[PDB]
Amino acid sequence: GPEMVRGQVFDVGPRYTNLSYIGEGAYGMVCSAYDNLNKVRVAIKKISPFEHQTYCQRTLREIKILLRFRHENIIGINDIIRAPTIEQMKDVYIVQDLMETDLYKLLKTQHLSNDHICYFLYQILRGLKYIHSANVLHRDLKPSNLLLNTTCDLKICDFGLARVADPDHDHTGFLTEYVATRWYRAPEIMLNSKGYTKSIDIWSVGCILAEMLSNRPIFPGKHYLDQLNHILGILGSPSQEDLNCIINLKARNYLLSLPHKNKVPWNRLFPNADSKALDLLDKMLTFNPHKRIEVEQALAHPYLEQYYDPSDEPIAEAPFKFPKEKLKELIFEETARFQ
Ligand SMILES: Nc1nc(N)n(-c2ccccc2)n1
Repeated sequence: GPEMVRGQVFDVGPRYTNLSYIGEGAYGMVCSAYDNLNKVRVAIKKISPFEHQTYCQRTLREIKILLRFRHENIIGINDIIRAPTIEQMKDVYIVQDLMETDLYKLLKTQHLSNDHICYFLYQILRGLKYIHSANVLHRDLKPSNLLLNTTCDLKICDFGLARVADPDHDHTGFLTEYVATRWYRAPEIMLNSKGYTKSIDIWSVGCILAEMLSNRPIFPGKHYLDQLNHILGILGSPSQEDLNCIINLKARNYLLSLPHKNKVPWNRLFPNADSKALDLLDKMLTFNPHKRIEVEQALAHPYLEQYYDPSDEPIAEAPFKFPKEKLKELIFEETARFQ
């Protein structure tokens, strides 16, 4: 019979033994296990998406992207375990390097030195440069999706919400539904954007930088609507130039209806922060997405001078160019290489 963990089947075959329940992830149960071929403990996450088209989409995205990408700052897939036939395929197990912790857990309890903040931010952006060079948007960057090992090597994970960039089709109406994590949501998402441009990710990285500086999320919106409140509460009212860039009347007039708010200076919010870090923060957390700094510019910012080296910041060789039953088949096919 298959191995059991906390009631349910965690059937990872003979190669992976000594299972330990690590916790719950976005996809379900996650366990550590000893890899008998490589003699290391690994992370294994159990995925059960086949009953629902939406779950299948996210699982396929996660798998297809992570299998294509190969980068020091992006979590790899080492192995995928599943049944030999589609009919028997019940669950999929994704095997990854075991990572001590993640930035969410770390920030709950640990103060980061400026050196750590700098190093973490460099790695995030180095990983993001690769992702963006593949014409892909991560779209759910947040501390819990940044894994760390015992020597603080950082790896971006969870590409379930990722999309191919589509800037020509980015415009939408005001207060249009969105799925990515609220606190890390760029202001344009609530105004006139579907989140199909690279600038969406940079905003999230800015929030992450802010959160590393203080151990508190900078824009902790209590609900969808509240999020924009928090952002404007710190950036202050948008300029006329920036309003003029928003053609949609509902969005623009909403902003015009608000009482004036002044910018809160970054150095008053973060009195202990490196001034160069605050300069970079300001550029990532720019209201107008067209004026927001891009990943390659961020890497070249003086804050990151100790690490910046474009020849050692690789890009993707092959960028991405663009029902559940077919999705299960696609997932089955995408995972075939591990049989
Ligand atoms: N690669 C890896 N390593 C761990 N611990 N991971 C994990 C992922 C989700 C929840 C708990 C742990 N993932």
